Amino acid sequence: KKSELPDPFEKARESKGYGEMNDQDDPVTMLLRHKDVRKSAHNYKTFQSGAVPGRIVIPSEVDIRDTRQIPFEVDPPVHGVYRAIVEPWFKRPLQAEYQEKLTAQISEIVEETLLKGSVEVVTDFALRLQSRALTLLLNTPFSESETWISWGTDGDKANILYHYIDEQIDRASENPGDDMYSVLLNSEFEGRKLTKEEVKGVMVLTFAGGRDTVINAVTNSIAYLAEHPEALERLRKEPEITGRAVEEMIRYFSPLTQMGRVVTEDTHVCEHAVKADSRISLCWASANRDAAVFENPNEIVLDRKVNPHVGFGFSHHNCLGATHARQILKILLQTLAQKVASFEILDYKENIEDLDHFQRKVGFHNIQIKFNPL
Ligand code: HEM
Ligand SMILES: COC[C@H]1O[C@@H](O)[C@H](O)[C@@H](O)[C@H]1O
Repeated sequence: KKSELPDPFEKARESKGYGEMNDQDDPVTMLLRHKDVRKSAHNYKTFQSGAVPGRIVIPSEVDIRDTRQIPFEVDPPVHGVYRAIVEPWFKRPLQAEYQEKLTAQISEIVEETLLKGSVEVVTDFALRLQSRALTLLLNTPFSESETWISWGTDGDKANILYHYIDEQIDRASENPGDDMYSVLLNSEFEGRKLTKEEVKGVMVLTFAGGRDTVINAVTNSIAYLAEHPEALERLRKEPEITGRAVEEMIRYFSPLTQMGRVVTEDTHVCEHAVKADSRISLCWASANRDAAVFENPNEIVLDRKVNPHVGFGFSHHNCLGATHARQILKILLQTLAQKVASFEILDYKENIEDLDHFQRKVGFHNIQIKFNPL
């Protein structure tokens, strides 16, 4: 029914192993099989991330930005050095105290929604929850979330973000405090301080990498719980399954469908030739439905123990935001289980990704849902 996300890649995954799409006259070969997505994600020499800024993104962003994202657009061994700088900052959501503040934010927004009765989840719920949670990760004042909410859910809009980041970098530059900007400006890369340009590459990536993905993860979870009262019930009675429930939702929703790489030399994948200087994609969504790897791949098995999903990527570039994202979803699932009796989906419109030969439901442009109290 309505919460379903179908697998548009099945026939091609099983028959050829790959697909094609056009994106700004820079054509893509999509890798669809779990085995191949892993081998290719691991093999950075042949399939590289350190390209012209914006080239590995799909759709390509070469025409809307010049700044290199870090560590996203850097290859090992330099990748490892930058990643070691920011990785302790990204593990902060594992702290008790960070989790209490996040529990209070999510709990407050769930109570407000139970009072309003019905709400438009994408904007009134998911975007608010994501913007506020992000203030904990950046360690900025709560109020900064109102600016981010205003941006909503593309050359001129892009520059709104880039210029905002520059202002923040300059402000922290003059008056160092404890926010992520100040921490990055004071960090060392091989015995010297990071430059503003490097900080900008971390921060643009931090804002852009976690916005849409989190908003869809949150929204798709609510949709799914709305149509599956038995799942809401298991989560209430068996809180111990919550962690595995979150991984299973990231596998099935795969909020980030694919990511590109640039092919450095002539080579083959599934007996198919790919020429140097072209792009492939690591199609995480398809790998996460591979019937050679997952039992019942097109359902949510709420307590799945064996779950080698690639929803957060694989090997070198595995998602730094995963710790933050996981805590958001763990807490959300428990807050709904302990406070909401059931839901009704009242009206919706689907967000379909145009991938040329493939049309992929990634979530909802909007969906109106009623929450009833327990
Ligand atoms: C459920 C939500 C999320 C999903 C599904 C997701 C998914 C992914 C995926 C698949 C990658 C691999 C990219 C690649 O191979 O090139 C990735 C990388 C990354 N994500 Fe996320 N992400 C999510 C949330 C976040 C959040 C909230 C942030 C930050 C606030 C974030 C920051 C990053 C960063 C910095 C990387 C690059 C890591 C590196 O290059 O070493 N993500 N993410
Ligand atoms: C790992 O994902 C990072 C990317 O997310 C994309 O959706 C952004 O738009 C890109 O600029 C880039 O940050």
